[PDB]
Amino acid sequence: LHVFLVSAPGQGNVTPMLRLAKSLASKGLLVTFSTPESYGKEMRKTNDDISDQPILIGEGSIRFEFLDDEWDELDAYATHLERVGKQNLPRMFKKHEEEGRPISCIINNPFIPWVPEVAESLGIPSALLWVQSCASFSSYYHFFNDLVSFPTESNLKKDVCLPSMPMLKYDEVPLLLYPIVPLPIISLKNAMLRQQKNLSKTFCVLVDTFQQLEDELIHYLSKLCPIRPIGPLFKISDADDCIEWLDSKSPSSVVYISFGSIVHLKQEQITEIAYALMNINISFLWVMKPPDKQHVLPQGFLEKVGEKGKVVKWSPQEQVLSHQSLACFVTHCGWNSSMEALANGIRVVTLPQWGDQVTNAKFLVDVFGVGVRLSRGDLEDRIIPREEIELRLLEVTSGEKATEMKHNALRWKKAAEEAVAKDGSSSKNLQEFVDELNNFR
Repeated sequence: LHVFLVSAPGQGNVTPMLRLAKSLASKGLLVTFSTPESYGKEMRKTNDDISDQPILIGEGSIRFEFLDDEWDELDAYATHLERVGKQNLPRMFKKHEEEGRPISCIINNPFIPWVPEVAESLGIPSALLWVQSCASFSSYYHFFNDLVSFPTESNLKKDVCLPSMPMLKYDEVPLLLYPIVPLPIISLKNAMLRQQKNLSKTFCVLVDTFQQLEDELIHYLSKLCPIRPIGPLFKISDADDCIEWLDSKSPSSVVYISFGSIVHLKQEQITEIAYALMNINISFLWVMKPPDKQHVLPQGFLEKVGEKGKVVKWSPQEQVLSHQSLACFVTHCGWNSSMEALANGIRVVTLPQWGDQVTNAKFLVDVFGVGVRLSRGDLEDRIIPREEIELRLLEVTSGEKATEMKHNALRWKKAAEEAVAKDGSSSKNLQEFVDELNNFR
């Protein structure tokens, strides 16, 4: 069968889709991957084996057919892209009809929510790849459908009681739904809400989580909405100095610090982390991506810290997280990174910034039981002073509850491995998706 996975541009939407693609191909399908060509050429330079002809995976194949951007020159770009996509996609699609390749399904992610309008037009089924938590999905669903009270301009600090979810404070709901947002991400709140509008065009929502993580909610949510938990995707389908340096340390001794490829902190926040690390003489591996302007450390930092500390510009993070030397993971709590902590059994120190990170942070600490809270996200707008950073790091590594949180972390590691086992929840869900596609045939 032929499925067509078009993703909005940008790292955090293209990579989760590719992971899905590689796994649908491994089950024999013919998976075409599309993205805006303006993002495609940059995809061509960084990675090879993508500028070419099909790539073979298992009994399946993956091809790339980048949507013609006609963009050579964000809210201006979102408009342009939608009109050009709605004009180009259908003949791209029929070129496969002419050539004997009738497309059996179209999968998008929520940051091109007009795609299912296309799929309805040309009679091709539409599926949605949701890359955030299921709490995040339920939040948007209950917001768009006005099913539960959320904070408003008139009551900005209101609490939110979603079903089969803990109470969320006003600043714990995903920030795209909070009323006071910058104009840049009004265009992101718009896309989310359009996707909830176009959910009625969509027959299946594939969620990058696993049943046991959000079990009671997925059972509630699935009666209203067609959710299939299929994650974590990074587990399903896949700096020597980093791992070499890590092998030299004792087990459960390195504080790992990484805020993913997008989050740049304020310099003042960087300075308080650095002095905290220095003050408590902990081992640490700190990823400081260079751009924004490039951070600077305290004078003599590298020297004073010594063999305990190591700052890198890039990390093999999936390899780093599985390493036994890690004592904990200071993280921005993006969903993929939160799952990566869970799957690998490592405690978190939550420093959420924007978006769903404030929701993931709450769940990491107060639901999943795998770490401590260091900040509350962008609406706090306070620099987390060194004293508190030192406090949480000792809490997460030697405090009264530190081995309790290690225990929860390992039980979630265990549960994540079962979801993707041959007979696990997520493997089954992805098979039944593939089944429904065949029974469309």
